[PDB]
Amino acid sequence: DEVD
Amino acid sequence: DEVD
Amino acid sequence: SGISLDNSYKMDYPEMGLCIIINNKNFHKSTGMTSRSGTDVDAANLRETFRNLKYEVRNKNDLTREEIVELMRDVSKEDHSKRSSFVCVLLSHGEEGIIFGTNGPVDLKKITNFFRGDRCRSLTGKPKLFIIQACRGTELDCGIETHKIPVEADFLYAYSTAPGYYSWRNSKDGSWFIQSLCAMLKQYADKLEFMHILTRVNRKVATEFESFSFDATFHAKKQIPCIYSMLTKELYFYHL
Amino acid sequence: SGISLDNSYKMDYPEMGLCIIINNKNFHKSTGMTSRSGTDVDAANLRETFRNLKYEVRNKNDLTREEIVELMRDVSKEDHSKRSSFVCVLLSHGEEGIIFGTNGPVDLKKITNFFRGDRCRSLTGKPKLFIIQACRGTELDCGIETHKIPVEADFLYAYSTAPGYYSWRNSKDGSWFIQSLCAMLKQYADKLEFMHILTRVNRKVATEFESFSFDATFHAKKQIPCIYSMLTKELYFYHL
Ligand code: NA
Ligand code: NA
Repeated sequence: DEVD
Repeated sequence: DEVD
Repeated sequence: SGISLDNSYKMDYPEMGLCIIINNKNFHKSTGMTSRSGTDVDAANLRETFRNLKYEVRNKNDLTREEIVELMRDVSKEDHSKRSSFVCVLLSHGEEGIIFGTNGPVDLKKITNFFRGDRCRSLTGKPKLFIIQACRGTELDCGIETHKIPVEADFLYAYSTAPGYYSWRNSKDGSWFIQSLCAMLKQYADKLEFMHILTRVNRKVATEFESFSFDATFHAKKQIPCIYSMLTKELYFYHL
Repeated sequence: SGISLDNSYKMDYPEMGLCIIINNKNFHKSTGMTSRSGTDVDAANLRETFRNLKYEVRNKNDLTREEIVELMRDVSKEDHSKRSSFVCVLLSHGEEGIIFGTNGPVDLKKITNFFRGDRCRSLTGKPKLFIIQACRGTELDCGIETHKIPVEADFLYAYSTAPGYYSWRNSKDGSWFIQSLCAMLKQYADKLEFMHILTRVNRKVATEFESFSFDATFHAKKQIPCIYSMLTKELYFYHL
C-alpha cells in the first residue's frame, strides 16, 4: 500500500 | 433575483 | 428466511431523525452583509417538506457563528440511536467552504466534523445529509443556448451551486435550489432514490431558472447545483 | 406515438464516445515525485472495462503537463456529434484541485473547462465523466470500528478519495478505487444507473480495504471516494  |  | 439484499440504508428505525434548519436572514450591520429576502419562504417550505417525510424539524433563525457551532455540537451529542438519519439545512451567505453566522463565518468542515463516524457514534453507518443554500464564490454562469468504516463515510452534501459560483435567491419566491428541492421531494420521495431526486433537482434548476437584472453583469445567468456523495448505500425516504 | 419520458441521457448515438486514460507512472527526477507502482494494472483494467462498454479507448502514458493540456484541448476540438458521452480517467499524483504531469501540476479546472457546454458544442447536453485516481491532500482517515443550460452542467467527477485526503494505491493490485470501479462496472453496468454503481464503489472501498504499513502514521487507514455530480439526467450505459 502506497499513497498517491 | 439576488445572490447569496 | 429467504435470500436478502443490503443495498439500502435502514430507514425503518422508530424515528426518521432530526431536520435542523438554520435560517440566517438578518446579519449584524458591522459585517456589511445584506439581508436575504426570500429566505423565510425557503425555511417554511423546508419545514413542511421534511415534516411530511416524518422528520423532527427544528427551525432556528439568525444565529451567530458561536450559536451555530454550539447548536451543531449539542445536536451531535444527542442520542440518535432510535433515528434513521440526520438532516441539516443551512440557509445563509457563504463562500467556498464557509457559511455565515450573523456576525461572521463558520467553516463547513467544523460543522460536519461533529458528525464524523468516530465522533457521533449513534449516527455511525447512518446517512448524514447537509443541504446548503449559500454562495460558494463570485463566479456567474453565462449558460449556453440549446472491520472499520471511514470517518468521512455516509455524508451527503447537496450544494445549491457549483464550487466557486454565486447562488441565486429570488426575494419573492425563495431560492432556486430550495424551491426545486422541495418540489422534487414532494413529488418523488415516495418513488425515487435520493440521488435520483437530486438529479431531477439539478435539471429543474439548470433548465427552468435564469436571472433577470438591470445590471448587465448579473443578467441572464444560470445555475447548476452539485451533489457531493460519500454515501455507501441507496437512500429511500420510504420503507416497505 | 404514446406517452414518453425523458429522464435519462440519450446513450444510443452511433458511438458511446471516447475514453481517454492518462496513466502517469514515472515522473521527472527534478520533481521529486515517486513512481506509481501498480498504476499499469489500473490502466489495463480500465481499458478492458471501458472497451466492453463500447467506448473508443485511448491510453496515454507519462505525459508532461504541457502534453496533458494539449491532449485535452485537441480532444475537446474533435467533432463529438455522433458520440453519446465523454470519459476521461486521470491516474497520477495530485493535491486538492490538481493532477500532476510528469514535470509539474495541471489545474483540474483548466482540463475540464475545455469541455464546458459553451466551449465543446458537440458535447453540450451530453454527460462528461472525469474519473480521478490521485491524492487530494495529505489527510489520513483513521476509520471507526463498527433556453440555456449552465456551462457547468452535465459533468460528473468520480474522485477516488475525500477532499483533503491521500488516496491509496497497492503496488501489486492497483488502486483501491480503480480496482473497485472496474469490478462494479463489470458487474452492474447492464443493470444499474451510474450513480448507483458509484455508490457500490463507495461501499466496496470503504468496507473492503484498509492500509497495512510498518509506519504507524500510515497504518490501518481507510478511504471513502467522492461522487461529485452536476448531471441533469440518469445515466445508463445500456439502451433499449
Ligand atoms: Na439557489
Ligand atoms: Na484508490
